[PDB]
Amino acid sequence: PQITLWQRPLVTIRIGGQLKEALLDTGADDTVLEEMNLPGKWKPKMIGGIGGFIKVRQYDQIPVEIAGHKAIGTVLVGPTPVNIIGRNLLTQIGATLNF
Amino acid sequence: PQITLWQRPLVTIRIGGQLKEALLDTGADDTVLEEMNLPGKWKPKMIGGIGGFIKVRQYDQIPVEIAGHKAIGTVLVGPTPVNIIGRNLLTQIGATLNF
Amino acid sequence: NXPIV
Repeated sequence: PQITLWQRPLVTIRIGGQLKEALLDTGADDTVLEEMNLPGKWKPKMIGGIGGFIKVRQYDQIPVEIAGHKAIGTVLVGPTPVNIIGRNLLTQIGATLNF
Repeated sequence: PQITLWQRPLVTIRIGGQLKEALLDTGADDTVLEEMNLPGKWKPKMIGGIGGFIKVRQYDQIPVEIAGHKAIGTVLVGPTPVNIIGRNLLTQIGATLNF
Repeated sequence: NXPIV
């Protein structure tokens, strides 16, 4: 579909059987979801942005459905205020910026 | 143009007569640039990112040319790891997300 | 405002 930017680009995603609301972010190198207990082995890591860095758990090869579109990749879980879908997953669903 | 997301969507912008590189950021409500001097008065403001809150200087009604397209809006100047063009200016140039 | 680097 085509999403205007008058409002935050929030969409419904599905991960770990759960349905969620996440922001489509072209400015995020990675996908970061708010605290959740996913079964699986993870590796610790740090990501930063405005304000500094936060510690997150890295999970690989997680199936994620973005608005009916399937994708699979690395998901970071941590103390983020919003669920964010980054480029690693947007490239998989063919998302482009147009103007 | 149509920009894919295999790489950070960085484009050249012109502001205050200067040329800069900035990230087209759908996950940012605001436009935040690394510290620079812009003409006109500014007001202290605070904004939040992934790592927390920072103090910024707010400049209103600043003309900015993004890849040739003109926009005139609020620009925040502060300690950001990268210059970002947020939704406040992306809507003026008619940027949309498509997949 | 989320870069996420």
